[PDB]
Amino acid sequence: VMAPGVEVEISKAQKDELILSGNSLEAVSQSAADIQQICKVRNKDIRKFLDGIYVSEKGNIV
Amino acid sequence: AKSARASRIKENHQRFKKNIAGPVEAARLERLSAKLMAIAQASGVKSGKSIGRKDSSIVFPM
Amino acid sequence: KRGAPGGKLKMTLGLPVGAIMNCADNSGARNLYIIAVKGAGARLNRLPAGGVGDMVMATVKKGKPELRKKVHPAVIVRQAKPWKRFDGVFLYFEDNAGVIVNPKGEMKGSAITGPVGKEAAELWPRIASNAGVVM
Amino acid sequence: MRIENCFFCGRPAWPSKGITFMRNDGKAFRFCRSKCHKNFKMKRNPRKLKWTKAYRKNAGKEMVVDSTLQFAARRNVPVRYNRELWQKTLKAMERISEIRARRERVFYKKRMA
Amino acid sequence: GSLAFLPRKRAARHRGRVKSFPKDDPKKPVHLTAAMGYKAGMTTIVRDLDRPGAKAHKKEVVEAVTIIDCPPMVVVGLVGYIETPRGLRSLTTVWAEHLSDEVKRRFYKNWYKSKKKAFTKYAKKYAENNGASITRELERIKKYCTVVRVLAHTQIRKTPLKQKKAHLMEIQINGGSVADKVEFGRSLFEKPVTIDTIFEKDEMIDVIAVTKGHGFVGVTARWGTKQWTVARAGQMGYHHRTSVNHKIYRIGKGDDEANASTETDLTKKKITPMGGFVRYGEVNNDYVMIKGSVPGVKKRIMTLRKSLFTHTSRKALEKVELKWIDTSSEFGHGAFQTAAEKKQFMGTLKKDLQTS
Amino acid sequence: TGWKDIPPVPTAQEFIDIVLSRTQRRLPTQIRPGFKISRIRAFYTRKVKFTQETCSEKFGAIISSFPVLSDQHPFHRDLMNILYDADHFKVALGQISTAKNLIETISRDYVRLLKYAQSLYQCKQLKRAALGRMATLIKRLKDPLIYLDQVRQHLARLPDINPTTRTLLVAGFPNVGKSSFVRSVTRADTPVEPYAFTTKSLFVGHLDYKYLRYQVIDTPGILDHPLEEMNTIEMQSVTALAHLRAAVLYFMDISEQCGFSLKAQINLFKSIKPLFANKMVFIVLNKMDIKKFEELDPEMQQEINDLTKSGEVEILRASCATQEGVQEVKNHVCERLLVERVSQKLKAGTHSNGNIGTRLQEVMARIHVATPMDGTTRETFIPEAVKNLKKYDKNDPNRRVLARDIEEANGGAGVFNVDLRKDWILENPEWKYDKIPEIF
Amino acid sequence: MAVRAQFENSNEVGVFATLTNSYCLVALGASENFYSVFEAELQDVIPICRTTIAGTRIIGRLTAGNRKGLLVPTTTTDQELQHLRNSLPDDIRIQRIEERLSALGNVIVCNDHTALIHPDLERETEEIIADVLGVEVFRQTIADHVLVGSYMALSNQGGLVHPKTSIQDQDELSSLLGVPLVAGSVNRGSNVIGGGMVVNDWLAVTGLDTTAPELSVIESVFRLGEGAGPGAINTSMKNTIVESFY
RNA sequence: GGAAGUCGGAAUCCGCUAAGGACUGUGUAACAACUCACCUGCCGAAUGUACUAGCCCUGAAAAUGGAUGGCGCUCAAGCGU
RNA sequence: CUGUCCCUAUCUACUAUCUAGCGAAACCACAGCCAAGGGAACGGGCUUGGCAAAAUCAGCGGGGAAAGAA
RNA sequence: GUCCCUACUGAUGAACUCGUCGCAAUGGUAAUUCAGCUUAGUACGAGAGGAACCGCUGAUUCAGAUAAUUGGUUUUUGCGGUUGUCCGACCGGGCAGUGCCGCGAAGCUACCAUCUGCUGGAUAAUGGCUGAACGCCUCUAAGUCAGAAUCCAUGCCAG
Ligand SMILES: Nc1nc2c(ncn2[C@@H]2O[C@H](COP(=O)(O)OP(=O)(O)OP(=O)(O)O)[C@@H](O)[C@H]2O)c(=O)[nH]1
Ligand SMILES: [Zn+2]
Repeated sequence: VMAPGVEVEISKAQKDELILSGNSLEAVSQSAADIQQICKVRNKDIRKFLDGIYVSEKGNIV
Repeated sequence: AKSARASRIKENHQRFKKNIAGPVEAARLERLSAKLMAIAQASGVKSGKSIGRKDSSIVFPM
Repeated sequence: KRGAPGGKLKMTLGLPVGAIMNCADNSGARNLYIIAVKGAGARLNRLPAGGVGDMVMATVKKGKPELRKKVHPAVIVRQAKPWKRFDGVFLYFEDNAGVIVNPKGEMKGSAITGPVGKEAAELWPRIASNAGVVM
Repeated sequence: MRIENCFFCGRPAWPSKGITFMRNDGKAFRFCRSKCHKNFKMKRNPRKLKWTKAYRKNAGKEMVVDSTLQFAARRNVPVRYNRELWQKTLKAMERISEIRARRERVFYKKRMA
Repeated sequence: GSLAFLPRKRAARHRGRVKSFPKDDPKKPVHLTAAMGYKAGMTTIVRDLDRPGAKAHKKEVVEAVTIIDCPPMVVVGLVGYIETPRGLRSLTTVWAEHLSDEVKRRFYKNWYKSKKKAFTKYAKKYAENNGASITRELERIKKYCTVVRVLAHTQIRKTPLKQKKAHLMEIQINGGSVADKVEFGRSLFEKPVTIDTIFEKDEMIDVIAVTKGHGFVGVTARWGTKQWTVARAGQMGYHHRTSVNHKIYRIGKGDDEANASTETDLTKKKITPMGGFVRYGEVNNDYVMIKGSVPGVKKRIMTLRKSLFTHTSRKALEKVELKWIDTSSEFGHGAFQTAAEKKQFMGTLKKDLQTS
Repeated sequence: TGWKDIPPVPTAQEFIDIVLSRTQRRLPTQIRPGFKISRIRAFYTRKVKFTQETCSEKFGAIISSFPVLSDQHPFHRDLMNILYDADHFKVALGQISTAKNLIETISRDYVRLLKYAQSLYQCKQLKRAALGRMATLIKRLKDPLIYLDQVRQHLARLPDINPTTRTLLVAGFPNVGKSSFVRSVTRADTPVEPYAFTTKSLFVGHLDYKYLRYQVIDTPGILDHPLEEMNTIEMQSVTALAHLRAAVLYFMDISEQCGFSLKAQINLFKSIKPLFANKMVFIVLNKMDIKKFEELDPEMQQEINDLTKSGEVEILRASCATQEGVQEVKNHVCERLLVERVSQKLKAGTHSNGNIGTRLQEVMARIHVATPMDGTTRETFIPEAVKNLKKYDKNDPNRRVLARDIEEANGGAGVFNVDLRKDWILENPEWKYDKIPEIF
Repeated sequence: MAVRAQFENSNEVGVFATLTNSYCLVALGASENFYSVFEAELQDVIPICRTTIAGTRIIGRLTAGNRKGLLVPTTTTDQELQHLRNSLPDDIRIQRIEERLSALGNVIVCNDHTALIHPDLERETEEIIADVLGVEVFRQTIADHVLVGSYMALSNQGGLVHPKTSIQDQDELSSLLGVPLVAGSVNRGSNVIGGGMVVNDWLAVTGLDTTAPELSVIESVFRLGEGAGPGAINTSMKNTIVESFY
């Protein structure tokens, strides 16, 4: 569940990627960190199992 | 093994309580309440609407 | 992998540690001496015991010299101590008997003399195959 | 579920009522109570003990030949479910029960003539 | 032994108290929480299990159930509570017309010699147009109270015991606004409530009772042995207990005349065993037949309440398909369900011939 | 089966820290000067011992986990010898062993001195001395621990090559197509790149042919050099070429693609034929798709024919890019291996005395088919739905719902309620789902 | 068609399965993976019954039958027998027998023309089997093992017998039956063919540990997978088997 | 075998200069590529290296619940004058 | 079979709540709730804290007993 | 060669008119581990091998109850058999500190029998968001997210 005021979009710009936009920087970044932390691997090999949902680009909407 | 007080165990218990037992007990209470309601329906001062005074301590005796 | 059967229901335990038991197969051994059981919960001063369908670790007392050299796993097939099956029927056998089984769960003999406990037949597929009477 | 009959005495051995014993020969002995269990373990003869259906039928205290008694049998070739068949079976059960009771009254009176 | 149930003092009151009602939220409909009953004994059932994942699936399993006779329960009062920094406080109570002789016996100790003068001025307080006062108490409950309970008493007159004194308790109303629940209680004054309206079938509930007393018992049986944490000799038994998670399997209507009948055995018989419940008698009223054992002696008062929390097991969602109910005599090693069965089995007797 | 079960070999500092933490934490460390002298002696003696048994257990585990080169198949023996400098390996193990002996001697001597100690200060100094002398020993055994850790990792990563199994050993010169053929034939990941020494170790894959499991071993690549002067990696191939009963597949490239002359390949073969003493030898000419065999000078054609007219070495043709004959090469070489192996098994079984061996009797029994003397067949009723039925395929769109998919959609594994009356064939189908009366 | 499966995690499929040319019996437990594979291989061509005998999941080792009948022990309860009848059509007759040897699947092997039983059954049991199955019933032993129902499989197209039977013994059973007979192993060298296989005239289900050579043996023996599968392949193409099971 | 500054051994020069090491790290089978040192442009005014002296933390601790005397105290009700 | 152990059986001996009546002795500075501190391996009264409610019955497994030192 | 006070465990209790129905300060506190099905012969792996979260079901230990059933116990001295002896015989009984033997209800017991054992917040190691110190940088300084069978409570026992 996200912080209030953040928009989430599965864009048809690149495949298998997500956009998290908003007005409050703390809320945007904390939501991104929460999703990144919830999708994490357990009791496996980090060097071998590369799968996850990871932040790629940070910037401004306009 | 995971204890009965584990956070993960509590989370799974919460999902189970919210998704299945919730609706089941809701319908059960609906039926029971319907039956119980059926069997049950089977001047201000001189009227009581104005609630007045009926008939150790907290303050120091002055 | 420990030869502990899975899903076994609670049953009265009648063959403790230090037990003399008969051998029901054609493996050539005559009696077994249960000295240990598998999957037990170690509590103080209690001698562990096993019911039918439970793996125990036993030594042969009399029988074939070749078998009288090593300690062997074995699952007990008949229990004289009464126990109740979930259909509420209490029952017990005439004696206490078992069969020598390898750790994987395969018997050394080819035929079991006498009847076979229903719990043991359910738990071990090989016994259900080499069983003559199942009750 | 089936209303079993006690091996030693013949009273109905209902479920959860009693103990059964498995001989090495491969056939099971179902007893309805501890009395019967202990009597068989002491190896007394049910045909001789006088509180058993075996003794009653051997000394001729109960009827053994009656069409009412050949209606009852364990069935070894099963049949298909049929609602009217089962209902008519229930009604036949009632009729045969009352006929058996009334013929039993007559048998008792003819004996104690 | 256990360091939780350690003040091994005897229960101060023979009835037992709920000590916790389920948390109230107005979203649910208006309902009562608990009820009483009297233990009769236990019988044997076989159930066609439908439990996916167990080897007893789609099979018949013999199971032990307990009988609690629950005659209709008369509602006679309404208690309104307020919430304070020191806890919950009983703001005020409102009784009803014509309290019965059994609840008045509960109020008195030497009932035979007393002048039976309980609630006479309260009956006058109703009948003499002080309905204004009673309504002002009701509006005080509506306006100031947050927890509302119902005073309810059982019917020993119907229950087959030598006693004649009833058992009052406060049963909390849940699921609604304070005004709605006050209206519910006021409308429920002087009408019996039925156990099938309080609970229903297949609902896992909680049973509160006083477990049997054994007097001064040594450590061997008191603690199961071979500072306050050391096993000591003293009172064992007669202890207030609240046992949780007991599935109610059947509610028998008492007047059905076929209470023990299932869909598979078309035998018209009641729950009462052949010869009656040992040391209790006959269950001639509505009865609750519950899985497993229950704290308490036969004919002891019971408290049946709902679970404090939503369930987490498939065991509570399960439906129960009974097959037959044991009716044989508990007085010994019985084998006959009905006197007709016994007569048909044993034939006619010397007494039958001499009488006829 | 393998050598991956070697426990980690600590460095000297890690070993010292482990042993001293262990004797610090698993054992009491509070004594007072006002205690009995016997108690003080016992306390410090127990400390020194516990340290000694901890060190002995660790060193013994190290010494006994690693394989002993004496008892391996000489394939593995020579592979380890060339890949680990068995001399250095054995001297490192010997240093570990002599350190174990030194530690146990120190413990014994200092326990005796502690027995004859007379004060708490003396006991403390004797304990400190003993535990520090053992530490100095470890700091001396810094380097062998590092070498053993490295070799432990390399052995744990080595593949499993079974010395005695039906094997296709592919060898040849750098850049002939060995790795390409290996990936085209089996599913083992062997790198294919255009540079010289891509494959620098031994790779192994597996095959199925006539329901038998075959091994395939890709070797690095040998270079025109008298065995004595070759490289280590090159000798990895030669050890493989020497100590494995197999079909050798020597890859020649008709085209000059690799960078070595056809005369150079012919030379190498004649040089390593003594390695291919009695193994089943197949030369495969690849790269036909760039230079077919017929497009050559008859002089080289005739040299190849002269090599063919010798022993039972066989010339085959393939192309590891168009996959024209890879399956044919598979079939031919594996079939020849199978027939040779069954032949030698039959000969080994056939004793000179004439008595058929027990295993041979058993295999003849498993081969024999028993048939009725009259030769009459028996009539069977196969329903025509079998012949007009469609095979189940798990990827098809319009499949049938199927019970497993039903339970998965309608719940899980311990959730779905199976309806046992759905398959009941009655007279009136509404009579289904009826509580059958049972007792009266 | 020969396929590979396991009940829950057990490779002994003959313990939990029973195939004839007119019906299939499948044990009841947990998931419907066993039922799913059996129905996918028998796509409503013949009825399949999810049953239990004696409150037990060893229906394969407790039951025996052919295309013309089904046979159950006396320990079978009436509800289970009623389930069997309502699940199977009227063209199959089902009988319960009061025999001491309750392991019917272990003591009686059956093809839809003949039969072979433990020498220690009763005469009354002999004629009632001969009547209910409508087959010629004989009294022999295999590999000197008294449990033919356990240590052998058979069909109207073939038979797999204990791997350690003598040549003359194999010839004797071949003369007795009339079906081509080969000795082979199941489930990676297991001796319990009856428990490790269940084989009908057009389908076989073995355990997942059954090796490819012995699966090929099975197919060639019972003419599965259409193709040829004569057993003549076993005689001619012998290199595979002599290599694999030496 | 391959080793182009960076798997290894030794020296480590010259020009161009603003400055650039026969190279501090990342990387390739080798390269390539990136990066550091150093240098120039923008910015604009104080920085940064080592010690010393106060106070504070750690600088080692077991086993019935307890002790600046207790409460409690934080621009003190602690510390120095 | 035993120079082994345990259980069952028998015998021997000591084993016993309340009421009526009868009715001692041992022993006794005064007492008796805990924790820390009380330099002299010393606390029971002192300091300062915990606390702390009449009168009784039963059970009892803890304290009110110990060194003297080469 | 030296039966009493007190603690703990329970049980009564005058004063507040008796009684009923409640609140909860404080004090204790509880659950534990293993295995099987599905995930799945899937992920991964040259091969051999081979998991995990969600869902489901049992078992071990511990704890609190209970007498449907089963087993044990017998002064039910309830019924029957039988030894010695006696009441003249039969019947009916007595004595042998419960003569002995069999069955034996009621009651009491036995993981020898059966039932039940529950949910929120705050944290440690640690992983982070924004962002100074220190124009780079930084989980920390201000602010703040998550997170162990841990802590504190509810559920539970005493009042
Ligand atoms: N045209 C053609 N090229 C081939 C064929 N087989 C291999 N190659 C070439 O071989 C090159 C790669 O070398 P590898 O196949 O790995 O040869 P190798 O014997 O394993 O030796 P390494 O190259 O060191 O691994 C590719 O670039 C191909 O062009 C073939 O059949 N036809
Ligand atoms: Zn009976």
